[PDB]
Amino acid sequence: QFDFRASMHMLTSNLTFTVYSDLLAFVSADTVEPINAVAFDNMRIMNEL
Amino acid sequence: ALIKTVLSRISNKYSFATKIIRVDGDDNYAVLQFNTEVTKQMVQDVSNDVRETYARMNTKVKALVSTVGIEIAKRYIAGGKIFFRAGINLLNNEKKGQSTQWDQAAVLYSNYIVNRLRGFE
Repeated sequence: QFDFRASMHMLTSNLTFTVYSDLLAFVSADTVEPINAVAFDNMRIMNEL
Repeated sequence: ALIKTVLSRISNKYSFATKIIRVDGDDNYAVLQFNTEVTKQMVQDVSNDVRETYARMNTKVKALVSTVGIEIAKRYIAGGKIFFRAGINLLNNEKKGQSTQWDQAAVLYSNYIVNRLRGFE
C-alpha cells in the first residue's frame, strides 16, 4: 500500500554552488628571461659566451 | 617603426611579449606572447585595438589576428603547412616584354613548371 505520510522525505542539498573544470585556466604563468634560467644547482642552465 | 608604435600603444590594455616582428614587403606580421592561453575575446580585443591604434595615425588597416596561420602576398601558412599561390598567367602577360617569341616560349614553360610545383597543373 502507498501511504502518503510514510513516503514523504525531506531531501537535503546545497542551495547553490558553481562547479569548475579547468583549474589552471585561472593561473597566468610566465617565464624569467632564458639567459637567467637556473638549474637544480642554482646556476644558469647555459653559461657559454 | 609604425608597428613598434602601434604595439607600444596596444600594450596599454594587455600584457604580452613581442616575440618577432617581420616587415615583408606588402605584409607585416608580429607574434605576441601572453601569460595566459589565448581566448576568443583576447584575439578580438587585440585585433580591434590594433585597428583603432593604426587609425589614430590615420592609417587604414585590416588587422588580422590568428593563432595558427597567416596569409601574406608571397605565401600563406595553414595548419602548419606552407602554400604558395600558383597564379602565374600563361596566355596573358602584365606588359609587353622585350624578348623574342622563342624566349617567351621558354618563359611559358618555366611559368608552367612553377605553377605545377605550386599545385596548378
